[PDB]
Amino acid sequence: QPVIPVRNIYYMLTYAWGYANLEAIPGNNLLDILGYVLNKGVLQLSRRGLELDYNPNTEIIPGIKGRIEFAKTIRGFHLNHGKTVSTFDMLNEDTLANRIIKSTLAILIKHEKLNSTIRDEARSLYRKLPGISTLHLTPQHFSYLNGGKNTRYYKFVISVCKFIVNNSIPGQNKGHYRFYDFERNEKEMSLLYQKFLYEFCRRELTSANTTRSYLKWDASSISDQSLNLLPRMETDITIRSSEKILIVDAKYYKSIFSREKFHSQNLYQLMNYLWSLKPENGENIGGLLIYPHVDTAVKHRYKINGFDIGLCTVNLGQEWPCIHQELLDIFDEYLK
Amino acid sequence: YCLEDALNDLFIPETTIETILKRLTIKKNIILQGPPGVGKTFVARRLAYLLTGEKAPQRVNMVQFHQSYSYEDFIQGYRPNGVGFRRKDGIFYNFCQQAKEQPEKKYIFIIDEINRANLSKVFGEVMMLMEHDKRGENWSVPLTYSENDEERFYVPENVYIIGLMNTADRSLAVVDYALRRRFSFIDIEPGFDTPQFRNFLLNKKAEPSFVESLCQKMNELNQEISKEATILGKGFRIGHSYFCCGLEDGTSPDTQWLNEIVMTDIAPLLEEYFFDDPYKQQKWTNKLLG
Amino acid sequence: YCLEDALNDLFIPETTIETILKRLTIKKNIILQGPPGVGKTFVARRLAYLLTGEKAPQRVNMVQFHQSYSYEDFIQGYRPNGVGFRRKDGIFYNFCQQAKEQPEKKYIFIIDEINRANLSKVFGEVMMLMEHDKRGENWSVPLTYSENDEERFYVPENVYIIGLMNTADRSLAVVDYALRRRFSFIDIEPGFDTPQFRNFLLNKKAEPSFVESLCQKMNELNQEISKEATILGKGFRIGHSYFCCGLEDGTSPDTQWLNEIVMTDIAPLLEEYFFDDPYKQQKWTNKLLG
Amino acid sequence: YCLEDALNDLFIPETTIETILKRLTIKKNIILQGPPGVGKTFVARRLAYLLTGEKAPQRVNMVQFHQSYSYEDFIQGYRPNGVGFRRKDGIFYNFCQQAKEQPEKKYIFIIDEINRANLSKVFGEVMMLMEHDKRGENWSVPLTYSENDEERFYVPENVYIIGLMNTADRSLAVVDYALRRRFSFIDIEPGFDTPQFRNFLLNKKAEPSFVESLCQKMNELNQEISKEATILGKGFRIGHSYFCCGLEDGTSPDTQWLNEIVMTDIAPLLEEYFFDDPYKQQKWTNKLLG
Amino acid sequence: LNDLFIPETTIETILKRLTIKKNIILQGPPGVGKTFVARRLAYLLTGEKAPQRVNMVQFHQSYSYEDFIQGYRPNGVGFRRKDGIFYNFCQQAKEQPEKKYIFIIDEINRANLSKVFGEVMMLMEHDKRGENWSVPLTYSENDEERFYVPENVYIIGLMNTADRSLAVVDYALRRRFSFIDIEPGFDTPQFRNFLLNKKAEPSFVESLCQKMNELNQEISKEATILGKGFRIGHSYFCCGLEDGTSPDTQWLNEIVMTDIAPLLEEYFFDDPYKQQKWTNKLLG
Amino acid sequence: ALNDLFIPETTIETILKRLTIKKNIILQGPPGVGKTFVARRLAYLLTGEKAPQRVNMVQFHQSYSYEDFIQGYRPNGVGFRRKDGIFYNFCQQAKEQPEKKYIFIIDEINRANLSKVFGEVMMLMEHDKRGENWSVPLTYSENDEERFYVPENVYIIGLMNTADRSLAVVDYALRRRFSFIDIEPGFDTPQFRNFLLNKKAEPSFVESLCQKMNELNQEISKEATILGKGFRIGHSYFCCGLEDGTSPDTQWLNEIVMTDIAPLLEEYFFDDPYKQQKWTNKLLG
Ligand SMILES: Nc1nc2c(ncn2[C@@H]2O[C@H](COP(=O)(O)OP(=O)(O)NP(=O)(O)O)[C@@H](O)[C@H]2O)c(=O)[nH]1
Ligand SMILES: Nc1nc2c(ncn2[C@@H]2O[C@H](COP(=O)(O)OP(=O)(O)NP(=O)(O)O)[C@@H](O)[C@H]2O)c(=O)[nH]1
Ligand SMILES: Nc1nc2c(ncn2[C@@H]2O[C@H](COP(=O)(O)OP(=O)(O)NP(=O)(O)O)[C@@H](O)[C@H]2O)c(=O)[nH]1
Ligand SMILES: Nc1nc2c(ncn2[C@@H]2O[C@H](COP(=O)(O)OP(=O)(O)O)[C@@H](O)[C@H]2O)c(=O)[nH]1
Ligand SMILES: Nc1nc2c(ncn2[C@@H]2O[C@H](COP(=O)(O)OP(=O)(O)O)[C@@H](O)[C@H]2O)c(=O)[nH]1
Ligand SMILES: [Mg+2]
Ligand SMILES: [Mg+2]
Ligand SMILES: [Mg+2]
Repeated sequence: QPVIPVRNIYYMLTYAWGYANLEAIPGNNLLDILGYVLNKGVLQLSRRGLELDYNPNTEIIPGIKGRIEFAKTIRGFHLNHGKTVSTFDMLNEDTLANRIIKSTLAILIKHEKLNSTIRDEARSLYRKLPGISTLHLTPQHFSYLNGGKNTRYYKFVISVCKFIVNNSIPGQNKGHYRFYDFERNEKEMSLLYQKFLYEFCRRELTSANTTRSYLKWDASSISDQSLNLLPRMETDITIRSSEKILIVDAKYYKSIFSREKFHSQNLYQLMNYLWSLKPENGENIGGLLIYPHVDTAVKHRYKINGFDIGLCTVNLGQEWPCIHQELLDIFDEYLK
Repeated sequence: YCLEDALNDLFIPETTIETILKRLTIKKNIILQGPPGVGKTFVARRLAYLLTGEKAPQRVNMVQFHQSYSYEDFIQGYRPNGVGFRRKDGIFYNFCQQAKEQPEKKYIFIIDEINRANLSKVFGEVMMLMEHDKRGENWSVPLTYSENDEERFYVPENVYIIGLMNTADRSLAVVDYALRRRFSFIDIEPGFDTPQFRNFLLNKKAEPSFVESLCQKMNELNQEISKEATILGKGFRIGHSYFCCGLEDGTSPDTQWLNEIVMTDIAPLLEEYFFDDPYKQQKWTNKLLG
Repeated sequence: YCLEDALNDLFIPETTIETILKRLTIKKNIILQGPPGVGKTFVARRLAYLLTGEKAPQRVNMVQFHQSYSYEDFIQGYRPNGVGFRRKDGIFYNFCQQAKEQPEKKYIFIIDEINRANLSKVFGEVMMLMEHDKRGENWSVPLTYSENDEERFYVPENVYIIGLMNTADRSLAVVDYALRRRFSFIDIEPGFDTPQFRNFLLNKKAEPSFVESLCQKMNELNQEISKEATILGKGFRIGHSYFCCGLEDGTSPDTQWLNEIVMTDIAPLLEEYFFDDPYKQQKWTNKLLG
Repeated sequence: YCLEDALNDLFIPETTIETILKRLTIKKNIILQGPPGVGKTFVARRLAYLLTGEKAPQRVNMVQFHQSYSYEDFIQGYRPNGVGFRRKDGIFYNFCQQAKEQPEKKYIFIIDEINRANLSKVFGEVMMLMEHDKRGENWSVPLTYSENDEERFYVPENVYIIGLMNTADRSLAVVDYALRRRFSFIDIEPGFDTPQFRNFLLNKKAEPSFVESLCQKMNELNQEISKEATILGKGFRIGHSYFCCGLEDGTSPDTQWLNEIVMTDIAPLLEEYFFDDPYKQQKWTNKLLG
Repeated sequence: LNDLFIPETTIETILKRLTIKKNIILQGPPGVGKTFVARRLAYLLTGEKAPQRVNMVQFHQSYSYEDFIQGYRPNGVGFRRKDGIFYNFCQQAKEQPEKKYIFIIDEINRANLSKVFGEVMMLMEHDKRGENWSVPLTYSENDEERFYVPENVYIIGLMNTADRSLAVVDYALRRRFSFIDIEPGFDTPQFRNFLLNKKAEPSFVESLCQKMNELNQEISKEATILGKGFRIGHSYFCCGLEDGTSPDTQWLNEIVMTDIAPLLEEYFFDDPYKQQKWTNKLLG
Repeated sequence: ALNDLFIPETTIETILKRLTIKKNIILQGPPGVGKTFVARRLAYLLTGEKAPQRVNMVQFHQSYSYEDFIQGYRPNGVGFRRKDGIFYNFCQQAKEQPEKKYIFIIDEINRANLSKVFGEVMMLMEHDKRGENWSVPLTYSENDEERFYVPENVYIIGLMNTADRSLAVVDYALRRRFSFIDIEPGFDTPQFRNFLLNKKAEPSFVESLCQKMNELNQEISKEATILGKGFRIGHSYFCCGLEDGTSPDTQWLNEIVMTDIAPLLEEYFFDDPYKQQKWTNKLLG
């Protein structure tokens, strides 16, 4: 039951969210890593300054501040006890984005399995934000912020905060928390991997164009033009260049970590993607199977039904730059 | 006032409108909860004339709620004169007073966009009287602004209250506590896959095949909306009134007319809905065009 | 007044302009969403003269929403008189009375920067009434501060409303989807591609290569803007207003003039746009200069 | 007033000043952005007398914005005269009436620390009007608190606006991109490596070797600040003012004087800019002294 | 200059900076006599022990520009514009230019300083003092009527270093203010001489400095979480011994549980053992 | 009075040593500790005359504001008048009598924003700054003819409770000006046992009950985060109902277990009924 070294996982998450030295931290487990980013990440913001969004406030005060609302004043007779119903703009850091940070930190402190120094620093910051109000967090809170007015930097830590909240489980005690065993589940790990590549390829493969391509079946049915019954088919990624087009389907399987029979069931999807897809340019059509392995990388080529297909692997756990080196080498060969 | 005049044009099933009539006679405090463009405001005017059986304006009164609406205007309150402060009977107070004269005849009050204002601020004390069981002079109360305890106000049993609420905003996830107890929610469906919606188009010189292809897409589209729960629930789904409008001249339905509606209404809405995924906009927006 | 006079200087295609009137005349309330500098304010004053067919200001009204507009201000509110308060009819109520003075001649109300104000709070009762179908005496409604003697306000049929929401500020966007159905949203592009834009420069002593050079770079840059959606969406792409102005004195358009624009206004805007790596600034700044 | 009278003690190059006056005559609205301590406030009052050409303060108005400033204070709003409230012509409103009386003479409004106050809320109606091509009666607008549509406010052409916005705080920035367009943004540099700054020092009986050593020190440090744009942009870099004032007594600028100021002002400043690195604090501090 | 426990050099540094710069910030932990320093110092600069000239206030988060400078507030009849203290105070010194009038602001960090000061955040600068730099205030009815700091005014700011708020950092205000740190001063003989001039044991006073410094160094040990700004002040020892009770180890035992222990709790949060250790170490 | 109080005499002596010097104090403890009854007896103790008139008590809440506490404008029959609050009225009464100590009780202080209520005055209540020297004109004091100063005689007591886990860290404002004291429930103390043996309680019934409560109060404080030392149960429930005229008995205790402790225990844990049922039954036997 072998798994990836935890430090390497953080890099793929970064590309997934689209935005460093982790040698310093000694806690191998993820939450130690993840908290150190957040705990330090907030500190980066505070140096420049946290977001202050003007919240208009309509309240009853003993005097004129901003704009008086004449109606509520007369109806409540607040003139008599020397008060007005007035609208004015207090400037707070109490916005939803910043509130999430402090509320997120509470769970971070409450986590049972955590480095003490990390918990020490976090508890300091928790105190350092008195004005902001604690909250009981839900995904809908993160949902409201998908508008993304905030800076590019804020969206990073919030993406971190989203990962923590969804991957937080109460542990030994009712109050305390315990981290999810993220690596063990394949689906989210695979869904990470599928998303990891799509954003990664845009960065490095500037030469090529990277798109996820929706496809329509070549079928026609006398029954229905809709073909709703047919499976929805959307490529994981397509990486088109003028000389050659190329589709990749990548998934995380547990069997493959064992070096025997091979689990390539996803391949069955691939041919039908090649088939229904028709290029006007007619430059070429290629496919790739790429999986994560631990020890070593092996690359093969295939010529099956008029299609050029590759099976390849990467030895995650080696080193991130050499891993980064390997991927650029990989796509270059097949793309050519 | 025949039902046939009222109900023929309507897209909603005869099942739901009749069920609506049941709870309305039973409880008299109703909320119609659905997204915009399904005729929530459209039906509500018809139901009043249905139940009364006549087209009479006096017995029916309509309002739209907003943040500024308050007790002092709704029920009773003081309006300044040149210097002095004069009390004024509000609408709902005056409305029941008319209804008191004719207890036999049904009287209706229509409240659009009720969630926008908190009911407690406006109704307040009257939420005691408003409930279906605690109506009539037996439960009479003197008002906050009554000069003396002697004068009292009771909601006569004759009045029925209708509330139109739209499930399009994130704030409404925390539905107000006041409404749930005193009002009975009813859902209004979008109603694409209905004969009468189809029959409306067919009468207006529409190809039958063109209609059914459209409905499958919208029903397919709304299915995608409803599947999400975090950002867009089932209540966010599209109504059936974008397509109703614009055919009054007689211009025949076609993909050409559809494209104007799509580009000018539904695509930027989808940009608003599907901000994070431009491709999902491209996926659906182009899907309709085909 | 006629289209040729209006569209003489406008850089917008004819396509949208008729499409605008297609949506407007049926729907009567519209919104134009585009980045700043595409003539949103510019066309809107001109469009009013088309529908009336005349260059008249009297039937037209223009205002801007500044995040302190209120229902007391727009429609009906209380203002202090010398010692004591009075009720004052707001601007729209004052406007509508003139509009219904003669139904034949169309009346236009223009709201710049409409997105800012909390429109549900401001309009209140009007949010239902503005719609094309729900106009006239049939849908007459009593206002909040209306007199106890029943006096009702209905949106006249002749009235047309136009809204102008810039697409830069994401937060300041319509999330009241019930309200977004009343309006129809018309995307407006930057206006670079058009020859009518190009003709303006050549008429003002411009080289076609330098002209065609300019148009080539911006559209590529707007793609770089349009490529992202996380921070800089499609709407952020740059308008053409910067280049329009400053040439009346006789300064011919050249790299000297272009260089002044680039360093002075756009390049500061760019560093705020990206604010992650200057190289992205250094690249695109130099590209324009080359 | 005359140009050279101002330039004698001014550290900024004349080209920028010429660039400033070139835009300002055109755009009529500008924003000067730089770190604190570079004479934004210093130049601005001088610049007004240049642009008018006459040292008349009556035509000049200077204010500092802050959080507790609103449209009611700035432009117009209802405020208590006494027992009875009145509509109060705001400060900018009053200034504009003065400018109308003398259209020929330029009138200038100077806003320090502009970025603090919520500008969208403050300007509002002005946000459209202030543009150089939209000034005049043709674009006259009725205000929020205007009695009727006829009461309208238009900015005159003569008006010039000068805005001062520090670059130290990323929290408070003019992210409102629409507003960014109205103002023409002029960056300003600390200007250590200028003869005019050095000539002032040498005029104050200063060692030429010490001067050039000093200028080299900060110039390198400022570039170090500009390097790590992710954490700290060039906008954070140190100004020249710390060194400017304090020699009025006649004290010669010895190293001891410099050693004192660094301990009192710059030392903690470095600590905050570099919270994590103590070595970097000691490194740069010691580098200046040695 | 006699009973002060702080070095003569720093106050001499302060006096020159204050006279020249005209604004200063004294930043240090609570209990170092920031108030008494400024209060003593204000009397020095004036040259007379005059309290009417000197005014002291304690900001708090809700304190506002309405209170400080100008504001609309109710009289018996109705609402009026009420000149806040600083406007009233500057007007008072404006009557008498020659003498030096002083305004002391405690717990400055808590409030949103930009909001409170507002307009004067520019005017307060030493060079920009006079009618030439006058501006009309926010609530000023007419533009012509303005407010300007006079040259005599000097402002002193007392700042607690124990509540860092990662909400607003302003480096522009730091330009106006010349920052001066204050150490507790246990090592200083002048603090020690007070106790030896109160019939203290020579070892007991000397032993205390060893005890606190070991604690103080630990507080300043971890620069990231804490600093010298957090370390303990001395003033707790000043009070409570003028009754006539000379120092003794029993007296020390009272203060530690009474006063210092909550401070430790705050700093050494969720670490009872370290509190027990360092607390008991002082007892030894 | 000394014997009637159930806490150690040592703490009672300690407080007077604290309050007399510090002049500002706050008592933080579980509910049902007799915080109100404690302070009054302590207040009367300091003066020595047992005068309730000298003492004035206030209970804070979030709505409570400066207008109620100090000064504000209230409607007249026509128009409005300046209306003196409690504390402004209170101290001026004490100003006449400098020698006489006057006490002020602020219950549930932590709920409200101290700044909003006090306003200006929060610095003047710090012991060092008292008397004529530290005079300040008030916000609503239109004239400068008269200034308000809290005199030295004043002592201020604050009743705070550590009952609620919802409570976050105390406001910084409090910590500076207030000396925090934690009060034990006082079950172990002899004075509480002598109040039950005076009612003919069995020493076995007494010792078992002292043993019974101590184990729970230890257990509730065993929890690190959710339930601290502040949560643990107080003795006030045992007082009321014995000296009224009804003798102690297991059924009388059994009634009290159902009365308050059984619902109180549920709220604290709020997770496991068996954990409550175990302890609730354990109390019975
Ligand atoms: N002909 C016809 N029109 C319908 C039908 N249902 C709705 N409409 C039309 O849809 C338009 C708006 O209906 P409406 O009740 O206002 O929707 P709403 O729920 O009130 N909108 P909102 O939620 O935004 O307030 C009207 O033209 C209405 O007549 C229908 O069944 N038949
Ligand atoms: N001559 C001419 N000028 C145009 C054209 N389009 C835009 N402009 C000019 O660009 C400038 C600004 O136009 P404007 O309507 O205010 O754009 P806006 O979207 O309203 N601005 P904002 O979004 O900031 O409110 C004006 O000089 C305007 O005349 C055009 O087609 N022809
Ligand atoms: N003598 C002289 N002083 C200058 C010159 N330039 C700037 N200064 C000085 O630097 C100080 C501040 O000027 P100021 O405009 O307020 O700087 P600022 O950037 O606006 N500061 P802030 O942004 O914080 O308001 C004054 O002492 C000013 O005279 C100069 O060229 N000559
Ligand atoms: N003699 C003498 N007394 C001091 C010294 N520092 C503080 N005190 C006294 O300590 C008491 C409290 O000072 P305080 O201002 O409240 O502490 P701070 O505000 O936190 O700095 C007053 O009597 C001060 O005068 C000092 O250095 N020397
Ligand atoms: N006789 C006597 N009664 C006490 C003692 N301690 C508390 N009480 C009683 O307990 C009750 C007050 O408890 P308290 O905790 O203040 O109530 P709470 O404020 O609601 O929490 C009164 O009946 C007090 O007289 C005591 O030591 N002696
Ligand atoms: Mg409706
Ligand atoms: Mg515009
Ligand atoms: Mg300045």
